[PDB]
Amino acid sequence: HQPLIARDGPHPIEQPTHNYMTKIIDRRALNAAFSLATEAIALLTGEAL
Amino acid sequence: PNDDTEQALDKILRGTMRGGAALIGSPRHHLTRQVILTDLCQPNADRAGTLLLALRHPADLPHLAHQRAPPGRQTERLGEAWGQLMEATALGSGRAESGCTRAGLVSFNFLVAACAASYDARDAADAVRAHVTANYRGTRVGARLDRFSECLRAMVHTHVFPHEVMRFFGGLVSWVTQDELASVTAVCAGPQEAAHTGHPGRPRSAVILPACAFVDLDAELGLGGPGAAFLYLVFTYRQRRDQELCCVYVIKSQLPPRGLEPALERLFGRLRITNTIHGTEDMTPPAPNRNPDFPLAGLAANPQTPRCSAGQVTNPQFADRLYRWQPDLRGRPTARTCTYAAFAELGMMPEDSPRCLHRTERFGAVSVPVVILEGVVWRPGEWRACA
Amino acid sequence: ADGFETDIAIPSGISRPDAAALQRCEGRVVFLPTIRRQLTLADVAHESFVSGGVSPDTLGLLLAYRRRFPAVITRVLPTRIVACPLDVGLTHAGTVNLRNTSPVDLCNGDPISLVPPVFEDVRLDSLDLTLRFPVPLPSPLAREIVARLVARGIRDLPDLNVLYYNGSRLSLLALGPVNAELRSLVLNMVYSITEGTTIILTLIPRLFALSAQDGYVNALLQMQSVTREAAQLIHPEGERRLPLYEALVAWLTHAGQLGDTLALAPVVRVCTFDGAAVVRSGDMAPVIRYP
Amino acid sequence: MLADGFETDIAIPSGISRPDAAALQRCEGRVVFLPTIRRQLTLADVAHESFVSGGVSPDTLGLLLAYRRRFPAVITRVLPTRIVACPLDVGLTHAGTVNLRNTSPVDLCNGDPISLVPPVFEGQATDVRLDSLDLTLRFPVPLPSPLAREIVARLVARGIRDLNPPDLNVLYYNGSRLSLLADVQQLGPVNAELRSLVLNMVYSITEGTTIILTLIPRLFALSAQDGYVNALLQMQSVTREAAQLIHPEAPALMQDGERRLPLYEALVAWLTHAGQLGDTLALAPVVRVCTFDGAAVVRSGDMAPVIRYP
Repeated sequence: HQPLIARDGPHPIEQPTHNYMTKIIDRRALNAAFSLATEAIALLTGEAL
Repeated sequence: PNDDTEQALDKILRGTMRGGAALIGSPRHHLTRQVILTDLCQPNADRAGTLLLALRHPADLPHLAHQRAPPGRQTERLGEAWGQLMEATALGSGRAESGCTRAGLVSFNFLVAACAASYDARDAADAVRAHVTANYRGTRVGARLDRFSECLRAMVHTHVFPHEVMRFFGGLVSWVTQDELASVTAVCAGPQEAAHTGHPGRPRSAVILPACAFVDLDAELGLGGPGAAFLYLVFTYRQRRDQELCCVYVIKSQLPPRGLEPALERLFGRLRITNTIHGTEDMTPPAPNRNPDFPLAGLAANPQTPRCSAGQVTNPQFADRLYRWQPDLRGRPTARTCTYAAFAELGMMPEDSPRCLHRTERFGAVSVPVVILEGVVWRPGEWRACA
Repeated sequence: ADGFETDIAIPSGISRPDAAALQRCEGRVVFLPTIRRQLTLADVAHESFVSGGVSPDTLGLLLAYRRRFPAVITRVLPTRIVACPLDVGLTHAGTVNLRNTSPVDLCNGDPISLVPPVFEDVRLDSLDLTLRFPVPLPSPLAREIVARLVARGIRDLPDLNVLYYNGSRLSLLALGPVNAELRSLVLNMVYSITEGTTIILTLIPRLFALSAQDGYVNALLQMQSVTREAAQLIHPEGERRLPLYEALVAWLTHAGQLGDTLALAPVVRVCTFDGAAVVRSGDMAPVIRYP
Repeated sequence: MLADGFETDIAIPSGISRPDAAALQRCEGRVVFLPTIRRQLTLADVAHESFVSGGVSPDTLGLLLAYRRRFPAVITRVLPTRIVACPLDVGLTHAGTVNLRNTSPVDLCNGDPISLVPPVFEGQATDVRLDSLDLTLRFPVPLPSPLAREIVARLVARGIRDLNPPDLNVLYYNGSRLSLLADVQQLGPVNAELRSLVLNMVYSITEGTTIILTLIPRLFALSAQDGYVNALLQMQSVTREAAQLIHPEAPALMQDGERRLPLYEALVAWLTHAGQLGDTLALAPVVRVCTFDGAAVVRSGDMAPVIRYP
């Protein structure tokens, strides 16, 4: 809401301006890596138990 | 002792159910299909597990010889030879069918009997030519042999080389039959042994090759020992105004594709010398004793020799002041006419000791010396000229 | 699963005509800097290939495609562009559809290399970038079609336009800016070959001066032979010296530079299965890489 | 390539001094020349003692031909009993990726093909010794592919000086100044290199080449106008001083010139012999680099992801 003043001059303000602002947000995406070794797979699975 | 029985029982039951993707893609495998006339291929005769070779859809041929031939040779010798071959088909001689029925493939056993007169074991080679004439479904088959071998003689003379036109296509696994045309199923990439035959009575097949073209460089090089081997497709060329030669070989060797060239030189170097001497007729010499040597080593020493700057050259005021040198080259036997045997990457055998057999089969009732290979994994490659 | 898929994010602000062209470009070859999961579209565009200052020419696009990594676009979501790289992602899946931008038809069992669009265009208005897609034409034609366009440029300082493959005509001429776009490739040909054909002619001072067709073969065969007689068949042995041995090395590197450029290796082979063997223009072709 | 790949096993002899066991664990990623693709071999087969020729110790320039006769393979993991390696000409792994540690002075960039060079450079000559087994291990240096074509060109041009009773030692790359260690070269393998040159040198000369030689006055006029043409000659080429003296001109008219294209035939024969020759002297660039978490520079002394190059 644009705030207004009634100015002392009788000259016309001609229009007030009241509008809506729309903004597109943005997007980013994060990253990580977890890597496991060869023999660690079979030990969690049970192939080497 | 119970835990050892449990550990054995657990490992087998876990070993079956935990198998990833339900054993669908445990062999990596690929398949091809193509619908082609039975003109130069007889998959009814040539059974599952033989080589196939694709063509270049021969409308390109008769003017590529007009473009790429050495000067002095004939241009229309290729086109007149090919037109007689399509006459010998007696089925597609009318040319009216376009886009389909290419007769694009050539079976390997047909190509052996075309170049059969150039081999060594003539008794083995004539046995190959027998069931080509006998076991094929067609009349006057030996007429097709005489045209197509003359076509291959016309390939090398008109200098459009067959290895630029021939290309590897996968090995036979199954075929669906009709008159004059067969749906051909083949395996382009991967192991040959993984390909499902379709007959439940007889599972997986292998590679079948005639013993005329199969060459092992483990013998003549004397190199024993185990190891993997690289299968190859090797042609032979003999360029002369005479009727020319052709052969096809399948060579089993431990050598890389980067190092095959001194080995093929040791076999076919006798043919290599001939196409350097001959194969230049009729290519006219220049006038004798015309050519001077290079004064470039000589004129660079004296500063008093006249030079040119970048603003001088392309003006005739200084074109006469400089040295004039006119080379001629019309008598040069250069390497494209020094061509001979050419090869390509075909496939490898991952066995520790490669397995080869030498059996005779029918092909009723022609008994043919046949080399049977086992466990062939296909990797096609580019062609390569040894010139 | 275990199939690898690069995800290219489109920046928002697409107008309805701009997404329709990107909807249409389904099977095409697209390069990228490094194999990675998520990636912007700014590294895809033709603007990302520049060195200045200068939009890159045909010579630089051949040099870039060695360092860039080829990928074929899969289905195109409105969110992201999912594409799989050829060299790592295809070794598990095995089959990828691919649409020709080439006017030359494809037979079964052919090896296909990639050529920059020199034979002869998509630009986006709202996103302020251009797209250039290379041409997937067969590799035996690839050594030919490049060498035909080089042969035209030497004539700038019979018909070269005739190329008949599998029963079809081709017109290389079809004009203006194609010639000047290719000018840098022409100069590195002539500078390589003439520097080749002076050093060999300086080390052998009488190649041309030797007698025709019979002594030259005898000079060829002894040089062609394998035997130990090698060096005495070659070499000719204040004042300035011709720097020949340094000019050897600078020419070998320049010749060694162009070996990687003009190989045009068979990245892609097409195996037609359950369909016609001939694959024509604007048709999706299945792709199987080397195992 | 198989579905699992193919992994050779190099067995270790039982007599091991414990410091030599830790020396093998530093060889985590190196390049190993196998003579065959046999599944089981020994360390004596890998090492420099079997890698010699009959009675004669090979030099640096003669060691290149010994490479292309054999099979380069990369060690994956060092086990206490054996060493597991994967060949390169065979399809390399199940996954398509190998780690390679840089025993190289020069960092690596993405996408560049790797050829490999003997230990040549000064200072960094490092050969692992297995003194319990009395073995010596000379491991090759992985390098980018235009660099390897320089080093072969520097060595081969050095041997041609030895047949003629200055200077050529210094290279440059990324601004680094580096020379190379070499004392003598055997006269045997130089002739094998030189005969491989001049046969491929001659086979580029065809009838269209003399037509191309008429454009030598055009380039020396064109280098006046554009600096891009000045980037050719470099003042060390023959053709700058060759254009200053010789004014050649074309032969006319060619036999059967209507049917044929002489300029086209000269180029295709040139592309198959002279442009091929970067492959003919050294071995092929089988391997390029594709980092996955994108590292534009692979530093000297670090591993790198590895993918075959056609």
